[PDB]
Amino acid sequence: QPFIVLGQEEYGEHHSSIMHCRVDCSGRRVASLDVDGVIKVWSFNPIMQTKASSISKSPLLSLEWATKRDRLLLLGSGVGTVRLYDTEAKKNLCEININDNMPRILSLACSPNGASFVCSAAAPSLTSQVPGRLLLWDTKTMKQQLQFSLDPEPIAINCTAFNHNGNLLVTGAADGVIRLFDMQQHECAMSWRAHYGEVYSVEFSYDENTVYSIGEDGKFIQWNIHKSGLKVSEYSLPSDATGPFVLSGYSGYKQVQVPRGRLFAFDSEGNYMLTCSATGGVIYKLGEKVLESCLSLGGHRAPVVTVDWSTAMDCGTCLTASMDGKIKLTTLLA
Ligand SMILES: *CCC(=O)N1CCCc2c(C(=O)NC3(c4ccc(Cl)cc4)COC3)cccc21
Repeated sequence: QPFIVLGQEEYGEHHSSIMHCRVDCSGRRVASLDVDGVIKVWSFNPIMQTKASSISKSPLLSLEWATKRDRLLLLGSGVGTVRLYDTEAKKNLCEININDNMPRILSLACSPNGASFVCSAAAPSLTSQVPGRLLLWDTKTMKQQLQFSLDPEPIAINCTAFNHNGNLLVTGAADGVIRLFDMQQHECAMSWRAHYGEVYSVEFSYDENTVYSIGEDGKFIQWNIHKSGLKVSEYSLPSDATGPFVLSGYSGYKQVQVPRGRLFAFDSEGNYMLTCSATGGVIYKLGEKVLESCLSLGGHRAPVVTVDWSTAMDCGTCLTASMDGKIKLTTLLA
């Protein structure tokens, strides 16, 4: 048994399907966002306690904790704006407008060294091949530095992740292409066709020899970071890992969520991966053509649509967030 389950608790303050829930860099605060544009900042250790609440007038699409200033939260809107929110003072410090009408701020990533962040800003969704941009921001001035050219065409970037030092940024796009940016030369080092359909999440492996991706074709793929488009391993996930995520009644009425928040998360050493399913988090060991499901966290009566996995004080915390607005917090020890 890789993990002992110490407890499962429920955070139930959201009354709408969850878009995002991320643990802060200190491993002690959650920021969660639902489809009604309600932001909650909450603690869970030693008890569940709401620290900040606010309903956005404008639609909110993305959420990223600052890396050196634990209390600062970046919020991306659907109206071409990035907000810097102080969770301690419970006030907006900054709102900045993105030029052109690429109003959809789909992705935010803070550099590990705290000096910069990137955001993707996309046109409104009409086809899968809507134009998008990738912007680099300086945290010290909160001013835009540059925009990365995207080849062969401007395209919506769905997901972004920095490596440990912050010299590489991996991206997944609506055209199914993964682009790896050198953040010192500010250029595309590497790009390849990763998925048939949209890329939903990307991450560096612990050892950073590979990047992991999940996409609309239902595939979980591990890529060789030294050889463009060369697969290390590849699995067909069950369909409820990638959606679309559906909550029905007997009304004829249903809610449908295509992935927006992170579809996978990893333990501190990247040996294990948390994924969505209809009834809760499913954890796999990373290493059999059929992938090795070793722990099911359960506890959900509606589809899980986004996950996180945080480790602090030698104790792991799994977030599983479902379309009923419920967030299950499962405590795992090695
Ligand atoms: C948007 C312009 C503005 O009104 N302010 C006032 C307070 C915030 C701010 C900063 C700033 O806090 N810069 C940090 C920082 C910003 C964003 C993140 Cl994600 C992390 C760190 C640099 O250490 C604080 C700078 C300039 C102007 C504004």
